[PDB]
Order: sequence, then structure tokens, then C-alpha cells
Amino acid sequence: DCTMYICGDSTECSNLLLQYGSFCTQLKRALTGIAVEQDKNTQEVFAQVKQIYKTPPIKYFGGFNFSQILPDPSKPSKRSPIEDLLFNKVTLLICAQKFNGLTVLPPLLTDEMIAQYTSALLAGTITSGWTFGAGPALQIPFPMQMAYRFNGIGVTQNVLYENQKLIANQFNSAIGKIQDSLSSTPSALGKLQDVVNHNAQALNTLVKQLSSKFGAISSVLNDILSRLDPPEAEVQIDRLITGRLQSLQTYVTQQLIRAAEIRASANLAATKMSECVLGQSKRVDFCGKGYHLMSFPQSAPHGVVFLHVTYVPAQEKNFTTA
Amino acid sequence: KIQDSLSSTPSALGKLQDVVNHNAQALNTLVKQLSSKFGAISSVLNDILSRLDPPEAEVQIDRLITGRLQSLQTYVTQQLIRAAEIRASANLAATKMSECVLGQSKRVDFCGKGYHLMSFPQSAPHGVVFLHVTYVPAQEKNFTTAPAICHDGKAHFPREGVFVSNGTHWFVTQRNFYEPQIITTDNTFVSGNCDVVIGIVNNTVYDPLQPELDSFKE
Amino acid sequence: VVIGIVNNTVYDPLQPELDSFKE
Amino acid sequence: SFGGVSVITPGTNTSNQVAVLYQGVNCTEVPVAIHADQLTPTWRVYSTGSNVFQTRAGCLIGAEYVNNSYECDIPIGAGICASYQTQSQSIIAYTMSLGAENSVAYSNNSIAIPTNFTISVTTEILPVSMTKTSV
Repeated sequence: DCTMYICGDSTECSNLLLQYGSFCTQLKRALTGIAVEQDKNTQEVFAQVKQIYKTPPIKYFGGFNFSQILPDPSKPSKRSPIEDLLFNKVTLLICAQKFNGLTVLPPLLTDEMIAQYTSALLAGTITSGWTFGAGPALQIPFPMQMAYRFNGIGVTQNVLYENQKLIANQFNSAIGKIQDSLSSTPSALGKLQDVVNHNAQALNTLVKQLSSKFGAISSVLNDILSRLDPPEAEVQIDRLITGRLQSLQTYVTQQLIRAAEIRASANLAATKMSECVLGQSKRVDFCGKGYHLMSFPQSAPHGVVFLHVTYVPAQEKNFTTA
Repeated sequence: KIQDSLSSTPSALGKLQDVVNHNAQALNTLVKQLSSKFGAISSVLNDILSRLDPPEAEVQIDRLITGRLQSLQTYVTQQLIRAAEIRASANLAATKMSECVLGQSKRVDFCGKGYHLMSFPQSAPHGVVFLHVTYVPAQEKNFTTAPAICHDGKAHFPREGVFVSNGTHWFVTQRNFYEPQIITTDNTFVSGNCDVVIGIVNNTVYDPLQPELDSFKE
Repeated sequence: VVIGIVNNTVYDPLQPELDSFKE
Repeated sequence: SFGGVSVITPGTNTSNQVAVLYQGVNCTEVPVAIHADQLTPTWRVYSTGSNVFQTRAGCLIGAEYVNNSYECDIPIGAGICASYQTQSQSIIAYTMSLGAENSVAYSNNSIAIPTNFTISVTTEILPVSMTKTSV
């Protein structure tokens, strides 16, 4: 809000501010555009399914334990343990002090709806495979889908059938270390924290900038009116309006660049969700190190987390070839 | 139906219209800013020069110069960001034209929803329009499957397809179009034993060579 | 024409089983 | 106790009713306790007059909640959307719907294979350039 930030709810200050034209209709449009862009960004990534599928009550997929990613009905919210661990690792007088005209708007999509979207994607990708990315979901047993996926990386499907129990045990053991590797290392979710830290620090600096003399008598309007008569107090205060407008311009100027920087990453995340999750990727080092097999998404505050299942050759043996 | 959809819906070409709409109101505001006094006696230079002497005119006209310089700087600052935003989309369009048009793309949901087949470009004012041709499966039908088949105490696997049955006889068919076929010794390959795979079924595999052979060899 | 070729024998499944019975 | 006001309206070519959203202020405050010769906005004819709904994104006046679900028409915030339809036409404020429920059937020895296909053509519009200028 320009009028309250620039002018201390006065009247002659507003009269002088009116002489600067549309230096705030321009400022009130960029922020609204940024907000609309932010609302569209999250919708473009998660809203990729026509309906909301739900997993069948029976959960026996041949030996693979998906309990760590499936929603937990015991909790008040339908959040998996991994999602709760992610949500508990990002922390969002000053917050109640920003009555100078700077507010924060709530996102259109509630977290309990992003959780529903993630659950729908998980159910679709665990029940139907990649067939639901083109049309409707199609039934297929999970071992058959995994054999199909091994058949896509140059390995005969008999390897899975002859090593099903071992592969299931390896997957169960591998998925059991992500929770420990997240609860132990606190810097894993370091990329998401900067997004809120920069936005808090910018507002803090903008608020602190208000207590500047800007080459005038004082930074308090009432103090400068109580000591000088209008004829040159009008000239003196003009410096304050000019300085505050110049300071307020830089905030939106930096926010415009940060919005584009966030949009690039949002587009990258949308591409990753469309390629690695809804199908199988042949691009090298795109859906993780090794040979990509499958992926599962998880919801994080102002972000998304992917889980890549890959294939890595073990111990070797040299030979003689012709 | 593309022509009907374009002629019926009046907001299909909304992305291109915003590009030309954002470049008009910017100039409109840049020219409307000339009526602001910027804390001076008047917004007309001739009026100031006709009402004041040079010693104070050289002070009164500096404020307008500074204000107009700032208003001109803001315009180019915003245009520089819009230029990069347009350039990113231009690069994306170039990549899409290189991939989807001049070949066939295996990337999921890159050149349309479904299985991409072809694409054609069409020119538009300050933009380009693509037409993606895809392939979407129609009505389906559930079946009963089995991972493998064991005839002579040996496991058999489908060379390309999946084993399928209607309830009475087993068949082999491809994965995207129902086409039952008789299981032979060339549609399947043998590997392993008859006690390792889970869910195998007992059945027989036809051999084309043996009947025609012993019929002729006798 | 090939460089580094080696000499060996390739088993033909047709020959033994379709000549022993054809005897 | 300053706040902020937003005007939710349908197309003026269609109707002539508006709904005012007081963002950041709970309903029990001035929104329902406006007084003459006491508040800055001159317009106060809306007053309380029932149809007062509390939302996590502020308090809005002039619409009545309905326990239904439709596609979001005019976003409000925190999962609430408003539109202009019937219940003799008023302004409603429902909750956004993600889609229709669909339970998938899973079995350990079942598969589905299509028998026919369908060819479809979809469009895609991408900007390539912007207007040049000089000053």
C-alpha cells in the first residue's frame, strides 16, 4: 500500500503524493501479476490428472512395501510419513509489526489438496503404470510392470522373475534409508529455505529503510510539521517522498527477477514430473544416476521432492572377446 | 473440427494477444506521465520559461528532467525483462520445431497428449501454432494373464508381448492392440527351470516343424 | 574381410534331431 | 484497525451485483460493525444484512455458502471460489473441486488390453517475438 508506507496517514502528504502521477498504479500491477503467476505455477505442476484415483484397500504388490509413501489415514491429514518429515523440516513480533502496508496473501491451493493430488498420482502410477498418461488407467500386475521396465534398458525380463524376492528386498532396504538420511542431515532441504529467507529479509530491509532522513530535517512527518510552517515544510518533505519511492522501486525490481528465476525451476519441475513419473526416460542423467526405472513425487512447502529408482551394475568380470 | 473450434471459441489465441496488449499500455503510461508536475510550478517548459527568470528557471526545470529520466529508465528496465521472457519461449518453440516436426519424439507429453505421430507448423502474428497428431487407445477389455508357461518342465517367456487367455485357451498378443495368436516355438524363448518363477501355469506349446516333418518323414 | 576374426563351430539344432529321426 | 477491500463481481454486461471481501480482518470486527460518519469508505449500504461468511483469507459480505463443488470460476484464496449462478440469481461461494472420484480395480492376475484406437489432433500456441521500439 503506497499511501500508508510513503505517508504517515496524513493528508497534505497525500496531496503532494498525488502530484507524482501513476507511480503506484504501475507498482500495484506488477505485484498482482507476480501473485497470479505464482498461483498458476503450482497448478501447472500438480494438476495433471483428470480424476482423483484411490488405492484399493488390499495392499500386496508382490513383495514391495509402499507404506512409506502411501497416505496415512491414522493422521488427521492424508500425509505419508515422508511428507510429514519434509513438512517438519521447513520453518516459516516482526510478523505482527508489518502494518505499514506490506501484507502476505494466502495461496489458492491448500496443502491438503496438494496431498490429494500426490496421492492420486501415486495410486495411478502404482496401479496402472504409464498407461494412464495417455488415456484411462489400465490394469497390470506390479511384477509384470517391473519386468516391462527392465525390458526397456536392455535386460531380459527373466532376470526379474528369477530374482523377484531379492529385488523386492533390495528396494525395501533402499527406501528405508531416505527417512534416516533426511532426519539426520539437516541441510538436505536447503534449497527450499532460501525461498522464504530471501522474501523475509527483503521485507525486513524495506521496513528498516523507513527510518532514514534522506537528507532532510527528520524522518518523522509529525516532527517536521510541528517545527516548520507550510511554505518550506512542503519543500522539505518532498525529499522523503522521492527517497521512499526510489527505495520502493528496487523491491519490485528485484521481485520481478526472482519471479522469473522461480518460474524457470517450476517449468523444469513440471517437465520432470511429466517425463520421469508418467513414463520411462531414456535421457542420460535426467531422472537420477544409472538406468531410470520409476519415480514417485512428494509434496514439500513451496516445492516438490522426487524419488528416483534406478539400476546400477554390481561387481564385474573381465573376459576375452571377438 | 480445428477450424470450427477456432471460429467458435473467441479466446483461443490469448497468449499472442497479451504480447501485443502489454506493449501498448506501456507506451500509453509513458506518454501520460508527461502531464505530471513532479513537484514543480507547471508541466509546460514554455510556461515556466515565460513566467520565471533564468536563475530560477534553471532550478524549476531540473525536477522535471529528473522525473522524466526516471520514468524513461523504468520503461527500459521492464522491457529488458520482457525481452528475456519472450526469448525463453522462442528457444522452447525452436526446440519443439526441431524435435516434433522433423522427426518422432519419444518424450512423454512433449508433442501432445498420447503417442506422438506427426506435427505441422502454422504461422501466426508474433507467434507460431503447432498441430499435433496423436494416438489414443479406445475401449478396452480385461483378461487373465500369467507370467510364464511351462511345457516340457521348462519355463517359457514371451519374446514380444504378454501371455493372455479368455478362460479356455491361452494366447500371446502385443501390448497395445488385441491380436490373439497361437503359442509356438518362435514366439517364445526358453530360459531357466520350472520351479523358480511365481505364478506359472501348465500348458503346451505348439511346434510347427514336428507335424509337417513326421507326416513327410514317414 | 573382418579384422580379428576367430575360428569356431556354430551348433545347428536342426541337424542332429532332424537327421537321427530321418534315418 | 485498517485492512483491505476487494470487489468480486461478474461481468457488468451480465449482472450488476458485487461482493466485498475484507481481507485480513475477522468478521466480528468493523466489517459487521460499521457506523455512519465513522469509516473512510463512503459506500456502506451493504452493511451486515446476513450472508456473512468467514474465510481464512478474510471476511466477505454479499455471498452465501453452498455445500456443493464446482470448477473454480473466480479465485478468492485458501481454497474458496465464487461464481454467479442460480441458488432469482445470486452470488455463491463454494469450495473448489479437484475432480470426480474414481476407484481403480487391482488384481494380481488381471490385465486390460485395448481393442480399438482413435486419432486426435490438438493445438499449441507459442509466442516467438515482441514489437520493436525506439525513443
